[PDB]
Amino acid sequence: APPLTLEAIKDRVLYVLKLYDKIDPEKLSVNSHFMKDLGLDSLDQVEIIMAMEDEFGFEIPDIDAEKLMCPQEIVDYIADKKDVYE
Amino acid sequence: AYLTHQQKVLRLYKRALRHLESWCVHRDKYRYFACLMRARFDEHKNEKDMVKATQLLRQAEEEFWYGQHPQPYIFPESPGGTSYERYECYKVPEWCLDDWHPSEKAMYPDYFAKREQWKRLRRESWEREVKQLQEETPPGGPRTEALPPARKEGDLPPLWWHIVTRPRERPM
Amino acid sequence: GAHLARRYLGDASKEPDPLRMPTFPPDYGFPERKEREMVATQQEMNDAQLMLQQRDYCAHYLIQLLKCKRDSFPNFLACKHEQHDWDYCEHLDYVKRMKEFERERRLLQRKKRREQREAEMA
Amino acid sequence: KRLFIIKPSGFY
Amino acid sequence: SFPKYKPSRLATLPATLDPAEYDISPETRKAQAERLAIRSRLKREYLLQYNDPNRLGVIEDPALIRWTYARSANIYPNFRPTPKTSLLGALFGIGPLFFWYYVFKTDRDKKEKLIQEGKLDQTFNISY
Amino acid sequence: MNPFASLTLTTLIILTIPIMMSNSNIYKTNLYPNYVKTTVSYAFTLSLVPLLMFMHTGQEMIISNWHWMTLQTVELSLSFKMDYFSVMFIPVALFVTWSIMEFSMWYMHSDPFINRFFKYLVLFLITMMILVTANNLFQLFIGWEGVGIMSFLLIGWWHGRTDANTAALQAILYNRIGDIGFVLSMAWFLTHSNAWDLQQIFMLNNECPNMPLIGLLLAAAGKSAQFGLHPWLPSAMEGPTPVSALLHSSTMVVAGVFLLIRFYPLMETNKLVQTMTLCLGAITTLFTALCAITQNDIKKIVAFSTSSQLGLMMVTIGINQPHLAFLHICMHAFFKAMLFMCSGSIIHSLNDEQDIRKMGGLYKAMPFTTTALIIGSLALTGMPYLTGFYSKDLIIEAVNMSYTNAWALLMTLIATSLTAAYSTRIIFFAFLGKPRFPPLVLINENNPLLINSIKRLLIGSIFAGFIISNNIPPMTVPNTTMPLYMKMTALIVTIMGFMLALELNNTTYYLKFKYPSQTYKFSNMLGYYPSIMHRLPTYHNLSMSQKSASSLLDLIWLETILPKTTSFIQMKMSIMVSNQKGLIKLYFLSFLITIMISMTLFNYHE
Amino acid sequence: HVTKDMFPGPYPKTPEERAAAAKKYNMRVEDYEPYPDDGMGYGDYPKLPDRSQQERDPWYDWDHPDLRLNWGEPIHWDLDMYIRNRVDTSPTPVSWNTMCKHLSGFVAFMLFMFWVGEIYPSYQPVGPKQYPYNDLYLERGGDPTKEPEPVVHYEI
Amino acid sequence: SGYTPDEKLRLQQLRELRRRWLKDQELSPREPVLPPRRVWPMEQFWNKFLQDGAPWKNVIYKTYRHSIFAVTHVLIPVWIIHYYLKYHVTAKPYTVVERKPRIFPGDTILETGEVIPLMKEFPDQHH
Amino acid sequence: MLKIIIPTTMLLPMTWMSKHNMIWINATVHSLLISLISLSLLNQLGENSLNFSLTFFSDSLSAPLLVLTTWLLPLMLMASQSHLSKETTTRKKLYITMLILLQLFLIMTFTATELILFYILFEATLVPTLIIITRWGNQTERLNAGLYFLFYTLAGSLPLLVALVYIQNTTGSLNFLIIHYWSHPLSNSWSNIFMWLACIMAFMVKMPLYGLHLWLPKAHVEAPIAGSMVLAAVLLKLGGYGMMRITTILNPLTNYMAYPFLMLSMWGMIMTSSICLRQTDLKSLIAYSSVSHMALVIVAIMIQTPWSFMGATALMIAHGLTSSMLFCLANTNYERVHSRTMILARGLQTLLPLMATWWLMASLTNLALPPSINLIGELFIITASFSWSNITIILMGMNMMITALYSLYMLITTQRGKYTHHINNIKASFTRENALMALHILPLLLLTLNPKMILGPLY
Repeated sequence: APPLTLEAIKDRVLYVLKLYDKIDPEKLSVNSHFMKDLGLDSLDQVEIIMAMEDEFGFEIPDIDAEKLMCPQEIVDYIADKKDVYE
Repeated sequence: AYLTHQQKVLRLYKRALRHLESWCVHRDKYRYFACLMRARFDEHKNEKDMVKATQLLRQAEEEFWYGQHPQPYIFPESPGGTSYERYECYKVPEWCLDDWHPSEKAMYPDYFAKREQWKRLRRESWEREVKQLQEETPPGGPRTEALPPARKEGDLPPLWWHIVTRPRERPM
Repeated sequence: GAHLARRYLGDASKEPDPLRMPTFPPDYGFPERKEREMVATQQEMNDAQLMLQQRDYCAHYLIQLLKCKRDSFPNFLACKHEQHDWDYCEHLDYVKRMKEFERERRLLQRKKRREQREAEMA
Repeated sequence: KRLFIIKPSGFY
Repeated sequence: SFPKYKPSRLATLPATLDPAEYDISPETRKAQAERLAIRSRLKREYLLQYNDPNRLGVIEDPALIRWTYARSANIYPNFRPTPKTSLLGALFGIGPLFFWYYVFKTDRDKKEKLIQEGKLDQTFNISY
Repeated sequence: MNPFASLTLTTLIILTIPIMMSNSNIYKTNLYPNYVKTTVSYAFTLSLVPLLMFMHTGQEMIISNWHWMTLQTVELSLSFKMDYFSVMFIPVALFVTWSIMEFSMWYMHSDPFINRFFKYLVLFLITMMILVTANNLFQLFIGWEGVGIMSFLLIGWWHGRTDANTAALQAILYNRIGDIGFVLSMAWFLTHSNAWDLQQIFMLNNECPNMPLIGLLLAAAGKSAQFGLHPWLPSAMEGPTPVSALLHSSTMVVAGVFLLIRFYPLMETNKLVQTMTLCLGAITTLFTALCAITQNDIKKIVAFSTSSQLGLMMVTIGINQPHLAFLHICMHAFFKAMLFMCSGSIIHSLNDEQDIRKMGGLYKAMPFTTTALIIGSLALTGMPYLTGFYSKDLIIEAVNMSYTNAWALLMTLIATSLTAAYSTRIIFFAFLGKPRFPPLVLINENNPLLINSIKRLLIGSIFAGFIISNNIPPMTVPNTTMPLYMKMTALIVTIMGFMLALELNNTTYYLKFKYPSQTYKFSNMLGYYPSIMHRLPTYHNLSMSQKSASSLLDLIWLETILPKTTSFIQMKMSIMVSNQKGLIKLYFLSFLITIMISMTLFNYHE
Repeated sequence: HVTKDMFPGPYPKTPEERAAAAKKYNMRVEDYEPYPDDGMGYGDYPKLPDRSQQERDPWYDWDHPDLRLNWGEPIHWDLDMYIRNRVDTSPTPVSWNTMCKHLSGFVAFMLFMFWVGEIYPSYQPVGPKQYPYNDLYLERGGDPTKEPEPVVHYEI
Repeated sequence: SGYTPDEKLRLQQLRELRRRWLKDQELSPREPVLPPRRVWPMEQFWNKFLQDGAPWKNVIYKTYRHSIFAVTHVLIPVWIIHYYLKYHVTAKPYTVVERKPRIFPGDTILETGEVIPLMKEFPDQHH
Repeated sequence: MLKIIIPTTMLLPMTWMSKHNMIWINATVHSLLISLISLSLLNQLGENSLNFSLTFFSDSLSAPLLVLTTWLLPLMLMASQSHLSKETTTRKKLYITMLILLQLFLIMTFTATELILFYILFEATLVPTLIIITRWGNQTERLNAGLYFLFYTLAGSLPLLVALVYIQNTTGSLNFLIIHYWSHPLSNSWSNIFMWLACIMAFMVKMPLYGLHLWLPKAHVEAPIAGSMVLAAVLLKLGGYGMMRITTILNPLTNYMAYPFLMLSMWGMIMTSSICLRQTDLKSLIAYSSVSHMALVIVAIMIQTPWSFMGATALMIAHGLTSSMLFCLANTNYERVHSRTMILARGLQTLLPLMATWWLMASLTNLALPPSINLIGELFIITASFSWSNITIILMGMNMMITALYSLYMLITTQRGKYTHHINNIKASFTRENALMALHILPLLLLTLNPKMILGPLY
């Protein structure tokens, strides 16, 4: 496995979140609160978190899945999951 | 504490769709079935009186319990995965470094130099953090495992060393 | 297959029993039935150290197979007519068993209904 | 790059 | 949702089909407040030594010494001559020895009865 | 006789030299994997020469040099019997290990103990060669346990891997169940036959081998993953992927089968014992293939297929096809392994993933492996003029052209169809379709060692069946006058299963909703056999060891039936002896009674 | 650091001593439930749920994640066969009775169809291989002294 | 609920400490510092041959490495096994026993010159 | 044998007036020298036992045990160095005196000529171990441990004394040579059964036998480590050496009354091995393992076949080297963790590489890999038992399978897995206990090369 650094992970999640047709590219932000900044529902939050599930490969605990709100802290969560520092 | 009503369905909805993609296999087939069950999940989004949603819980949780795949796709790092708990045979606790012959420590001089200050950093931090944690804890002990922050001046987060010095997930 | 049906789903006595037949004297029905003779003597099989199941009548060809083969070294694409005699010998020997199988078959077929004819005429 | 590998002191 | 899975001792009822999952009474959810509290401090004290740099060696695990001491010492002081215990003592006691006594005695008697007049296969056996 | 036997002795010692250098701590641990490559490849190179005279004159002999035990009438010495089976298996085994650990150098390189890793494959290799190059069962027993404990350590390569430890625990456990029959045969041969070496046992004419034959059958059953002794072989897949392309790939599993063909002089005698083999072999062919048919892995399915194959050759042993079985094993060892690292090459390239449901679209993106797996997938089914053709097709005819029970044949055709159906399935999920894999397209196989290791196994998996078949003289009477269809049936029964799977693969594309079919679950818990055997009898046996046994029998009754009762008896009445109040009147009163009853009553004066 | 009160006591009878063992064994009053008093000697040890370590949640911060245990918390008397490597009590998707019925059926049937197949031994419609020289009389191990009973067959 | 004012900077503080920790868990340029390799000048007298870069200069060394492999792992073995069995093992009775080759009636014996008489004409059933 | 006796007793003055720090060095070096001198005892004639003196004789049965004791003595000397550092010099010399006295009684026991002289030193070993177990133990229960070990052996010892002195008045002598040479058939009179019995339970109580074994788990798990090896490695085998001796006259009674002990044993090891699989203390497993391994020996002696006797001898010596290793292995872990709970310190391979090996073949010799002498003794028992009865095979074959089940279990539950992060005192493995394991294991493979020296006089 090549040294997948957070910069690649950070780009992939935001691109997929922009790719997510219900989080439009112009209304997607780095700190995108799905409930408030983006106004999605709980089920879409499941769809969002499990989209990066298959898109990144690793696993998100359920007790951490519902907590994880914003792409910035999505980035930080995967950052502490593997412990990336570059 | 207790799992809230909308929290329990989120957990059941989680692996139910993972069960769906285990069943559908194909991405497009999963996408078609995931959206169909999304509306099915949204069919009675309204619940009003909590007793109705409890009955709606029972049918829903019974659905996703039978909805499991016979051999669901467990990821390699998933609990019970192929790569799960695989490299634990390589991670070794950080205190073992102190149990090194001086030759090995000398032949890794910079690392032990920064390990020493990290060992020093553990000292004052542990001192400050324990006299930080005792009074941050209200009477009756800690009501929950959540642990108070470093909200004082020049202070490190209490109970940090083993979290910070965790064996890195890729020990190699 | 077909004979299996004629015995299991049919009459067992009609079909030959593989572990008991033949049940009639081979010379009976063939006055002066010539003996199936041997080509390779006992010492031929003995000196060649042939295995017992392949020490049948076809073993006379079989020793010829090995001897061209033991002398075809290096090559392995030679040695063609040798088996052509051997498998044909096994082809005809299997026919001989097959003919013996059908011989006993129609041996059982003929006498049973011949005895049935007696059962009918009494 | 190279990280740090941790092992028990095999000198003994 | 189908003909339901019947729980077993070696495969219990899951966290889904269990009635208490959807039968959450006010006191049942209330129960998951103080068991969490004692676990919180229990986790806390473990961290106050596990994360303690001053602490060295091994801390005592009270449950482990409770398990070993109850599995090794406190069985006889709690033991009773209860007729049930004597019953399982009897069938697992002299029972199996009498089981294998009869089996080996019968085997030996049946084996021996043909040696004295030459009815065994022993011709190629001159080692013992 | 100056070459051959001496050359074999040279081959089996040069493989030990890496271990001798390894334990001498003079070897360099860095190039030791490559140093291991040179040893195994050379050991294979000197393994070809012992074939040459066997093709030439067919000489066979037994080497027994250094006398170990005299044991009165039974002398013991290290002894290798080199016959047809042992002589040509060494190059087959040697070639396989050289290629698989050639692949493993590229694959198994992200681990600190790769030096210790490759050493373990070496420690397997001499143990396996001890087993095959054996002349008495004790040496084969040496290799038998050596490989078993070798699997224990290799399966548990990650000592932190909990599942691998359980699999290793099950690995030896089932293997020790097999040795119970080995011990049974061991005792019978030393008692009734009074021999251990292979030659004497066969020629002593033990025409009543009933109990030994069962003991031999039980030994092979445990080693060859028969039903009841199967699940460890799938369990061994938990370890590293090369380890799955190792001992349990096709090497160690066939050791018991090699024992079966070894004792073929006496194996044919009892038709009953001759029967139960092909029965259990037939059930393994159906059951293990059935599990692999509806399944969600790659190594597991081909592991189930291996057990199905492992059930195949000793079915032929059950119908008295010893040499043909051994030919099938070497052909089986060829392509079964060949697809193993090809699956491993996919696993390494696709980020250590095993489930089929994440494969797809790999045909064009995985070119060399795609051809390799495609050939090997139905090479297992063996199209005409191939390793599988001269073995599988002849096997199906041979059992059909023989005297077996009615169901014996039917499982064989079911085996051929069921094996092919998932043999097509794993291609469909892996290469055909669409890449159900993470967006980062890392998929690559440009490693030279990857290509070269498999490359030699293309030429092996395709050429070997033809060359070996003409290089080995026939052992049984050829099947010449044959009623046509039962030979062509073997070829056809392969294709509707391929055809049925083809539309079954197509039905995955179909958007029709699928129901949790009973068969789908049934094949996915491996017929629920590990779900209950690893659960119910183990729980009962372990639980009773504590409530009863340890406590009730030992710690509750034994110390109460002798020590505590006698201690209490002394405890209880020592009080009444010593609780004397001290009254003088009472003391001398006891004197008076003792004085009176001394005579008259007890009449000590009379 | 150790004393009798926190040592395992005798079998608890009075409710106060049930509470006494509750604080010692580190549960609540309602969470204490000793084994049956059948005389087996379990005594004050509580009958903890009949579960295995596999049932334990991996995500929880166990103090011993190697076996999924936590410090200080009570453990099960029969923990040893109920740990991850050994027997497991985790639920199975199939009903235990049904899957056991499936096993007890299939293995019973499997023997059954072969049993009737043994009663129906299939064979090719061919004669026997009557071997030469009295079906290899001497070669198979016949007595050299006495002459055989010639198994000599004519041709068909 | 994201996080809490407690959790937010708590995770931030431990992350930066863990971040700097992982920086310290790297390998500095002077790491590792190794001791001298005690080795006679003999192998360097032929391993600078391979570094010259010529097509001969490095393949022959690999062929030389194969050659030194043969002598010290294959060639000196074949001597001491051969010395072992043809003077010590064959010196004992029945230590090595070779099966009688399949002598052909029709072939000849090398030592005695006796050609074993062959059988008469085969059936010659040419298909 | 005074060429071994005289230097052995000369170890006492030398160890009692050496320097306050040289007691360990001096005792270790000259005890090893005694072992080298004792190695010359391996020489045996065809069947004549080496009759050095009137009161001392040896054969192919006594010498392998003799070398085992002498070779063992430095092993507890190095093992005890760890936990005997915190002691005064005078008490330390007292400890060495007990070990040397234990050795001296052992050599006289094996080399004894008549049974009564054998009996005196046989039992005399109870005293040095009683002090070792009780005085230098670790836990409160050791007081109950000593009484359990003492009375159990003594309860069976006294009947043998009455029978032995009864032999002298009837036969006229108790010398082993005369007894075997003047051997006479023993009648089945009801007195003769007890006559047979009184000469048996003395040997089988310390074997130990199923039922009469409870002192074994109550002593070996609880004695000091140095006393633990000598108890398991040799002291249990004292019954074996006696039983081959006493069986020379107690015939043909063994045909009948072997049964009540045979299946008592035959159900025994399977039962005991089941307990080993389900232990909670480390040393409890090996102790329960020792009786399980000792159980097949009981069948070997009692069945009275030459093959079983060879198997009895080989398993006897092999088990001693093994059981000493595992007890030493448990001591190494117990010292650092200050407990013996099995799952307390699971997963230590990542921190203990060489130990994990020392676990590996020590357990494998407990699994008895081929061709280790453990199987050579074990397999010979199987063939002898099978010749006696075919149905035997299932039982001990199942036992050595459940023997296999646990014998990896502590390997999984001590080395395999993940370390305990709160534990931080597992230091670098000291060469002392490390080299201790080397001296344990190499003689095992060395004897594997030439086992012909340890099958006893029946080889």
